[PDB]
Amino acid sequence: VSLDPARTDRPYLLGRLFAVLEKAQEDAVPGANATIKDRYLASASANPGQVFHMLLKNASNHTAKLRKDPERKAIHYEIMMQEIIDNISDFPVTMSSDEQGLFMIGYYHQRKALFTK
Amino acid sequence: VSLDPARTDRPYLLGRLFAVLEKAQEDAVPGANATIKDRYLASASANPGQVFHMLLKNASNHTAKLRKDPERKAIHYEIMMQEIIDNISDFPVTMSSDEQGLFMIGYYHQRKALFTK
Amino acid sequence: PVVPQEVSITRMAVTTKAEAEDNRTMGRKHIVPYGLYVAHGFISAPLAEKTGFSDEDLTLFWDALVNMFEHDRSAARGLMSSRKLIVFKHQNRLGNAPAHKLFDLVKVSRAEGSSGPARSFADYAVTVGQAPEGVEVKEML
RNA sequence: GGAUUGAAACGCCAUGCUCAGGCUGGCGAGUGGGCGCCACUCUCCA
Repeated sequence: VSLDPARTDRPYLLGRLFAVLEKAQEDAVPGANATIKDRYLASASANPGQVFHMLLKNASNHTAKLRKDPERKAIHYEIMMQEIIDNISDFPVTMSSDEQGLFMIGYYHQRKALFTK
Repeated sequence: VSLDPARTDRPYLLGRLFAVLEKAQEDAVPGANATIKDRYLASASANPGQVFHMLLKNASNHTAKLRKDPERKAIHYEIMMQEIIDNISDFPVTMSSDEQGLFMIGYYHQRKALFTK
Repeated sequence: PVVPQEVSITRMAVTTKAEAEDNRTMGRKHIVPYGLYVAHGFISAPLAEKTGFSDEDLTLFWDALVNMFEHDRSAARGLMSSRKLIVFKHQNRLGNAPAHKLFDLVKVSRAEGSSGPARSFADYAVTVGQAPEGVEVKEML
């Protein structure tokens, strides 16, 4: 039992997306006291459409920044975003509690994978 | 300890998760009134699918609280959380009276293991 | 299903001779964000004949049911109120239908705008069917 | 095709665990703390 690239359930996809935004941010800005996780974990799971919209602004800004320097990862992450955001039809305003459980699994699963290598 | 780290039985896993959560919380906040057990034991058993996702919020907050300090155990717990959850495909809705018993077992074995030096 | 919650409290002062010597004490509260409840009841005439329970008492009972909560406010109680009341009246001293059939005429379900967690009465829809010939349904109470 | 101190041999009919009772009254997570000091996109060809 591990990460399934084919689950195609919306709250699972949202969890994966969250996890990889965390990872990309990490590489963006070293040395931060607090991660986006610590800041937004709860909110994200309660109000998808609310926040998700917001975060992508900053992510855009960052990837804009990061092309100057020769270093890359971040093109793999931009592709990973672009896959998950194409599979997600739309952003729910809110999720049933039981669904907020499944969101945690997609996050953890995805994280572990990225934890490797 | 009698703990079997390769059982992979869902209720057993759940119980281990519970125990680890409890330990984390305990470490976070010395001098607390009571334990997680005391507050949420019943509910967890009753409805695993509704409570675990709330527990994991607080877990994060505790970890955050901890890690900033030289007592960076709390990184070690998070890795276990990763490992445990990894094996789980989804949360149950309901549990039989039988797996409830199993659930307990897992809890206890893990508890003793943590308390080992 | 319901999900109970718990919260924490400070305190100015100390009750007892706590000489150990800020926020001096903890405390707890237990709450329910939201929930909707149902109940059933019966009345029997043969037993009433044995005690004299009469009509005026029945009217007073209806009134008590309608206005029960209004005088109950307390710290812990929160906000509570009654919403609906339906009464079935058979046409003879012994009913004309089984009870379980009658209770089945009332049905409760989610409104169209389900939207995940329920937080108001508005989230629900209530409907009542039509009773057999021998039973009289009055719901406007 | 006389005879195992034997050959035959019911424990049986039937009986409410019952009437009823609030987990209640109420309590601040709060006083305040600089992300700072300084750094060339620069040296060629109608």
